[PDB]
Amino acid sequence: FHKIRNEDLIFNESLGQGTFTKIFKGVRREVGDYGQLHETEVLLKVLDNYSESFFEAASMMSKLSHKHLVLNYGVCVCGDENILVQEFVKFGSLDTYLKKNKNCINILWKLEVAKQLAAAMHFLEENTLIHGNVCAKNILLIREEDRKTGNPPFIKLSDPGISITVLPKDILQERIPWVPPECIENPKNLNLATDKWSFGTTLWEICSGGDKPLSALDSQRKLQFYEDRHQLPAPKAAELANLINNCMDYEPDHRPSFRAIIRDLNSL
Ligand SMILES: Nc1nc(Nc2ccc(S(N)(=O)=O)cc2)nn1C(=O)Nc1ccc(-c2nc(C(=O)O)co2)cc1
Repeated sequence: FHKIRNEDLIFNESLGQGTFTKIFKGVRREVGDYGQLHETEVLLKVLDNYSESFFEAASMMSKLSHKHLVLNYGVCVCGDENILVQEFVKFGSLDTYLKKNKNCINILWKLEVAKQLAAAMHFLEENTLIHGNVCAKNILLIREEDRKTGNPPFIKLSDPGISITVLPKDILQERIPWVPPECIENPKNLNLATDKWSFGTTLWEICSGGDKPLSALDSQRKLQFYEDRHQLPAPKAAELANLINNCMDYEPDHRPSFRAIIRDLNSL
């Protein structure tokens, strides 16, 4: 990663937290193209020991440029804290957007977002790179739909974060049902098939107005939910329900490739 100086970063408002990270909007002073000076909005992700895992994952994905993958500017390793400096996306995380706009999101919008997300996962699948934390909070909305201009919404997938292969078991349990059954029994089972399961969970989120599946269940009950091989309920808008269940297959080898997923998406 390109190294950025603490002196060139200004921290502004907190935008929340993630798994062992705090999120801030900020401004980076930089020399850009043609030597012009810029003050650029940036997203700063701050590691509050786990630093190696967070930066390795973001790094390996930033080796692959793609229109549906988030852009990382570099890191700030100055001082005491370790900071990832990332493009600032105008409309934030999808999960809060879905909740703040539930009454105005229709199947055409959902299918366009599902197709884009699958296009990103297909690209990762072809490059044999595992994301490991596909969820609606990690979908960034770049631009909203404009039914005037007929322009569709546009999303990007955010960086993987700390790998489930190093997170404490009780955080992994709280991430059920995004983390697949085989990773709960062993996080070292992390595989390309892992992302197919979480992709199904994310389609469920996309269809449920920002509800978190199984949120009423405490950690012990989430474990028992996998133990009994339950599936998620079909959302009220059930147009994607079959795809969701096809993706959340308890047999990882039976989960369909993202090519087949895309073909299935196109058939609607
Ligand atoms: N690049 C970027 N740009 C913006 N912009 C923005 C715009 C508006 C708003 S607001 N307040 O008006 O709604 C908020 C933000 N946000 N952003 C981003 O990466 N956010 C983000 C942070 C953390 C996570 C995440 N961490 C985990 C984990 O578990 O570790 C799981 O997900 C996911 C996404």
